[PDB]
Amino acid sequence: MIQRTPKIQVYSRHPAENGKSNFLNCYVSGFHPSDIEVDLLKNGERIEKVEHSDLSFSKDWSFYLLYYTEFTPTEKDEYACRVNHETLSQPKIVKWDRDM
Repeated sequence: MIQRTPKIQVYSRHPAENGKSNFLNCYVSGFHPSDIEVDLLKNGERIEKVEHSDLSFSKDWSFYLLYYTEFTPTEKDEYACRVNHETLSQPKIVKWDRDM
């Protein structure tokens, strides 16, 4: 058996401009086993409004997932990716960093 902790990257499809329609992405990669919970949060609240995702498997025993939703960024809204996985002692919350 193998367990691997997920890598989590949160990023917008295009550079973020307030009031411009866009896509927010969570790429959750390199995790094992596949059991996982992933959500995008808008100021702490689960974004339900359509969710697309994409799962894949690499033969070194690792799963890869792209999770994304349409969003119009504003100055005041905070976004984060919330991930739970058995390798984590607590749910992991990774904030979207608009600038870096």
